Amino acid sequence: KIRLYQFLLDLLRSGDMKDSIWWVDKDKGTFQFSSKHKEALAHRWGIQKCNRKKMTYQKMARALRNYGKTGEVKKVKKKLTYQFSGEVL
Amino acid sequence: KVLRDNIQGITKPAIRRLARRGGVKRISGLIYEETRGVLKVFLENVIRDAVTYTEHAKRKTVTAMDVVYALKRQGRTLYGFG
Amino acid sequence: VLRDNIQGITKPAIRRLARRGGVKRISGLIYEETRGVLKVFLENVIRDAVTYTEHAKRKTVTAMDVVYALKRQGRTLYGFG
Amino acid sequence: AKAKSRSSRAGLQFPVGRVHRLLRKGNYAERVGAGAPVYMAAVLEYLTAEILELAGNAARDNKKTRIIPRHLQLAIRNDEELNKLLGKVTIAQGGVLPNIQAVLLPKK
Amino acid sequence: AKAKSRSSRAGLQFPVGRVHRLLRKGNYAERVGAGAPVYMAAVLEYLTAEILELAGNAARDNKKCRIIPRHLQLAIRNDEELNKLLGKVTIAQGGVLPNIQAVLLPK
Amino acid sequence: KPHRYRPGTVALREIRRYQKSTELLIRKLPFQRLVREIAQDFKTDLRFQSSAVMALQEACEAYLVGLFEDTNLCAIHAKRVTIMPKDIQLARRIRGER
Amino acid sequence: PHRYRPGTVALREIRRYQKSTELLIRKLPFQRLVREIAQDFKTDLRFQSSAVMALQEACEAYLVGLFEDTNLCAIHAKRVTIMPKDIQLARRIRGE
Amino acid sequence: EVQLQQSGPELVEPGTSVKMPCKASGYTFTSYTIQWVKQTPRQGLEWIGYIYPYNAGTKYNEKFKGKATLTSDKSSSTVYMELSSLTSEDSAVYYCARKSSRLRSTLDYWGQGTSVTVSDIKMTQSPSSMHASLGERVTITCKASQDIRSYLSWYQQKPWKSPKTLIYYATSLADGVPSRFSGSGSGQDFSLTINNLESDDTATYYCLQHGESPYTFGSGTKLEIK
Amino acid sequence: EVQLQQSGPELVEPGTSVKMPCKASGYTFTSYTIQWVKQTPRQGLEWIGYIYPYNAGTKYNEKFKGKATLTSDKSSSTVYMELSSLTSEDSAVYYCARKSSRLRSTLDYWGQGTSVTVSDIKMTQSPSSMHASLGERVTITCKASQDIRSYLSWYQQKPWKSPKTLIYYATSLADGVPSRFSGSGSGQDFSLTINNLESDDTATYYCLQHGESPYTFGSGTKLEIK
Amino acid sequence: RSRKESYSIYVYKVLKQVHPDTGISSKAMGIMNSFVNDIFERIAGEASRLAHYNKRSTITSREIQTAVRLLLPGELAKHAVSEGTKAVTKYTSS
Amino acid sequence: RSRKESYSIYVYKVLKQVHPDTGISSKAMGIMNSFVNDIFERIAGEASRLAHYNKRSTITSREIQTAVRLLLPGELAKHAVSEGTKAVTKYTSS
DNA sequence: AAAAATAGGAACCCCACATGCCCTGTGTCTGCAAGTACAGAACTAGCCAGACAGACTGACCTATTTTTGTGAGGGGAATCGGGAAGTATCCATTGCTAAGACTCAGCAATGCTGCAACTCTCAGCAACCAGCTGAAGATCAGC
DNA sequence: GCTGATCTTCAGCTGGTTGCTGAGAGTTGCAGCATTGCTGAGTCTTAGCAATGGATACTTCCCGATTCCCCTCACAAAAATAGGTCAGTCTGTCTGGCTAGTTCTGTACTTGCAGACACAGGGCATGTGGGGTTCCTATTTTT
Repeated sequence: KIRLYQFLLDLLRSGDMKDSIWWVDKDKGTFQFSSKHKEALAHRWGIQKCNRKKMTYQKMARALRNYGKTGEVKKVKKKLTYQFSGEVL
Repeated sequence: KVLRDNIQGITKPAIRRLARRGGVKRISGLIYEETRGVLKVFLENVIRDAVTYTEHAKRKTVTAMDVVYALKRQGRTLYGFG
Repeated sequence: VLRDNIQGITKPAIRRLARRGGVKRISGLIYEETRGVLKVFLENVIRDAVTYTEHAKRKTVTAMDVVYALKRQGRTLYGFG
Repeated sequence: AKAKSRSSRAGLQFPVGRVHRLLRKGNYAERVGAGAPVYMAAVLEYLTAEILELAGNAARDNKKTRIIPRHLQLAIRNDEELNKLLGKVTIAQGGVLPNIQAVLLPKK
Repeated sequence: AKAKSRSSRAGLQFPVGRVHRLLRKGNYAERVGAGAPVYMAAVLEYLTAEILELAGNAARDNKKCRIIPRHLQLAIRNDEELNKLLGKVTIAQGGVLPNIQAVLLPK
Repeated sequence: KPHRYRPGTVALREIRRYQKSTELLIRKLPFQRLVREIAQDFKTDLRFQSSAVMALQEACEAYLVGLFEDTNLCAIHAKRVTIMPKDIQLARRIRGER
Repeated sequence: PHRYRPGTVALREIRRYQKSTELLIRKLPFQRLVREIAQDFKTDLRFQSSAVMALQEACEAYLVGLFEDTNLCAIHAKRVTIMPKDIQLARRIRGE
Repeated sequence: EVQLQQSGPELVEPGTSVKMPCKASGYTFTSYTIQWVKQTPRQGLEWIGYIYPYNAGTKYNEKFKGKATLTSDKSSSTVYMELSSLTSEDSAVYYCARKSSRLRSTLDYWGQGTSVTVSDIKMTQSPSSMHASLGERVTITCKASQDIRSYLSWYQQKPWKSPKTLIYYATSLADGVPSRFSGSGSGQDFSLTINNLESDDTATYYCLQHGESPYTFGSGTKLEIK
Repeated sequence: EVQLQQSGPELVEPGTSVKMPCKASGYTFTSYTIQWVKQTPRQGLEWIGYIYPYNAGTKYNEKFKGKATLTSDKSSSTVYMELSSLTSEDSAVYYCARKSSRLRSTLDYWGQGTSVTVSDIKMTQSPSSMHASLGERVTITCKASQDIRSYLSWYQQKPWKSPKTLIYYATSLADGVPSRFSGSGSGQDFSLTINNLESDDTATYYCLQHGESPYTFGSGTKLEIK
Repeated sequence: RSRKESYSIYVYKVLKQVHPDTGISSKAMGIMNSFVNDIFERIAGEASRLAHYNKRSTITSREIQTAVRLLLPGELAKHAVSEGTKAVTKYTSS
Repeated sequence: RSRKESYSIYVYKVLKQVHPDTGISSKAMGIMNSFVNDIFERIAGEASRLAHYNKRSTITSREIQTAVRLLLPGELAKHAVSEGTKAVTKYTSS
């Protein structure tokens, strides 16, 4: 399963809806969320998952923090940015 | 042989008689074609079911009991033929 | 003992049922007629269901009995078994 | 011992034995009770008796000494319970009840 | 020899053996043919597959993950053959088709 | 000036006459020809028993008569006395045929 | 102040309630009505919750279909207001 | 549950017309005919006629033809009876009773009676009046004129009260009637028997036949206890 | 028995609008959707849209929305397509075909074609054209872009004629087609095989998928006999 | 010659029991035959369904009585139940 | 505690075969269970009647095919007949 | 200072997935009767044919029914705010439904026999038809 | 509005008849009788769950009064159309006969289904976990 980082990879590789999440370094895998359209990205994630309640960017981001233990997604000291690991790239 | 254009055999006075038995006092001139269409649809349904019943029996003659079965199958039970 | 409970089917509820049926304007006398027809329908279905439960020597009406009554009145209901 | 019909034992005119045979061979249950054919024959006899008495009365009021399908239709359609029981039943050569809507009659 | 389900032999998903047992114990005939359970299981599977595919299409058109009774009702009521087959059938939590008479609409 | 009946009274006379009799109101031969033509499209060279055609005719007369009673009820509802195809369509729709 | 012209809110209600699926009658009044009706046949009866739910759903479906037929009858008579006579005509044609 | 309401007494001068209702409740109104019966001290119970609300069908006694007219109102579940040209011999109590369309059925439930005061088959009851103690056996004979195929019913009428059905079809116990009352007989001979007696049993018992078109009652039997 | 009648050729100047009928007969009109297909010599066959007369529901090709609008006339059993703003690149033959509401069914019967002239899943038909004598085997492949659960049909179109259905559901023979024609395959690869050829079998063969919302035809395959 | 095995003679016996001097036509005879067959099929089928619902394998007089209550309307059910109970009670005494 | 024996797993298998990603709720599951039971009862009862009319004691695939033809409307019957015939042909070859 | 972003503990939900088990579907063999292929009898439905009388058909005129336009008024819709139920959930009680064991009475299965129900027939009579006559009702002036 | 004369139809009576109903002779197939056995149903006991009853707090809806608008209904004119007559025409019906294609009956038999039994795997109930989801608070950076 683990489909969340698959979602985050697919739209970036397909160039879909760059207004919310987009590239600056494809080699290292870092990306930046828009402070405005990240709510739209979270909502589009929630409609795909078809949950009960509309999810906010806070509940979206809560999931990425568990990825640090496994190592797919980690948070660095830079506003609205994360990155995949080399294996999942 | 081949039969063609026989729904016209249900003439205007026949439909008027049927309407009179139903208590209809005045009949519009467009009623006859609509009644012919309705009768054709009803007959097509019943005859198709009866022919299916006859076919399953490996027969070539539609018996009255097949018609009774076809009518009973459609919530139109008929008494007096078996 | 329970009484006059047909008044529990309120006027706004009947208006909602009419709205689901596509009715735009509703006369003032519709509500009593609707209550009457609903009471008749309910009496028929409940009588059949209670007969079904009584045959099984039970004192509790189950969803199967109601489904069976509706089926034997030509009103097959899906989703309850 | 001399054979006594089960119909005579139950005081009936309908065939209890034939009804039992039809129940057994009719694909209804794995087994049929002893009193089930008796009950079935009694109910059938009561129903046919009621319809026949009403139809005979209808024939007599028509000054006829023979029940025809029209008399059966008159007996059934004039009884609300019988009409409800046979609401979806067509009787051949039975005609229809004499009924004219009020608004179709001349006023004066 | 190795046991093989009759459904697998017929290439079906519905249980042929259960259908055979239901036919035998359902007071329908003195005997039941060998191919009758296979035939009727295939028919039931076909009808189930058609209804489920239509309901899934309806659910996807509403951008929903799961088929709920509303989608089944939409699938059946929007198909004339399925509506005729299920004309006298009530579906729980099904609702009604959206339909407004043209006369009620304002000019 | 020959005697003439006002419109409406002959219709009521016919209603009274045809509600008292039980014979078939459609000629037998045209109905049988219609039945054979309809059956031609389901199976070639079919055969019909006379009692089969008679049962079909009885069913058709009963169905049409009941439909005409319902149509008359619909026409009276619309403050009319003349049955029109719209009344037939409404009756058949409410009955569940359409 | 602002006031909607008559029939606009009714059309909005028709669009809204033809889109949803929940029961339009409150559960408690219907439960009380069902128990009261069943009191006539057998005293000290008992109902499963699913039994009352099935009864309510059947009643809603029946009333909605009856109201559709009533609306058709009313439109036939060149009206937009349903009256008891339309209910009676629809029930008579249905065979009830 | 089943109840047939009626109006109160009405005082009418002779030569006029009167009408009384029979508002009925507690059952499917159109499934049961409403039969009208008049009772006078000099004739006893007398059948007038019935009306069938299902199809407005009526049937009148020949001796009451023209005098009485029966109408039905399906909306309010009421049945009216109209008497025209009220003659002096009309000061009596008029009852409306419910009877099913089934031939075996009888007049099961009655109205309270509207005491209106103005300003065939002969059915014979052998014991006119009898006395009994608290626990004896009584038997009432109701020999008929012609032959009726068990279409006979027994009624108990308390004084100043509507009659109550006991036996229908000449043998069947009516609803709520204890098994002390037992009917018997068929053809032309019929009997009503009470095994155990009570102070309640002090009433007048009538036997009614409905095998032929003009329904006829018996003369009655005044039964007294102790 | 089943017939779908159309109109004659249309001579229309650019910039105007034209409507053509698809009068249908021989079957229950409301049970089958009427699908419209356009055919250009340079893009083969393209699916325009369909109308369901049972509820007047439509669904158009995304590249034809606004340009084409479909209307249903239930009384006359006729369906019209209205094309607005006729561009020069609209000169083509417009076919109307009957398709059942069942997912397994396909466009079984076609209209004669209305020639109008003005003054996603991709199907790959690998063999463009072939030559063969009167008795050999021939195989046509319809490799698909995405997967389709056997929702593929094979059509035969004689020149200046409406296409004729051969295979539906990727394996099932159509009505009246001889068993010489045989289709096989599922998923993304499909095949059509002709058992023994005749001088009649020379035509163009298309593969239609209807597994997804925009129906797409194949590139075509011209078969030449001897 | 196939021994159609109808209900005609029993219906004629009942008719002579209720209307001693009234005959019946062949068409009316066939109609009453069809009526008897239809009612028998209805009651037997509904009793079979009742037995199946309660996981019983036998059809008893209880199933027939409940079927009669379910399909006959009004006092028809009451009088048919009375007739059936009387017949069964008399038959049990042999 | 009696192993209710529904149709849920087979309907779920069919659903996952025809729509690999969409799920189904419990209410819709029960509705489709009822649908399968209803269609089974209809076809089986009509085939039983067909066998009874022709004085046959066994229900065969011919009876089921005729029942399907008589009960399903339009192309539903045609496709169901095709599916049943194909399944029986496959089963015969074992 | 404020707000957006980030962490995080702690329940919780959906969909696979695994596991235990138990009972029911499968494999195998046997017996036998349900259904089939075939042949011959019989039977009944389709076709032919001719007359003829009555039902049907189209035109014509008129009356009477439906449609259209108009206007009034009042019935129902739209609104609102306070109160009245409804609802959700939580707990306790109780009662009622079914599982499990035990037992045996009634029902299936079988064979023989006799009489009741079926078929075929024919006499006689209830119903039908034709003719006639009398009452009731529709229709057109008329005072 | 109130009858009155005239014409048409319907209802009733009586004689001839005629096809249809009821009863009798021959017979044959199935209901009744008498055993035998065994299993489905009845009876007791009790586990286990679900329905009922009450409480509490919160949310949702319902009810009555006001205003007014636009829909229904009454009514008159027109304009559409169906019905009643009639002369001419066409077709249904009745009669009977002849195939000949179809249905029914009897045999031999064969093929497939029920029955019995061992057993093992599919399906049901219940559990465990990944990948999130939700919910509320606090903390550390940016705007």
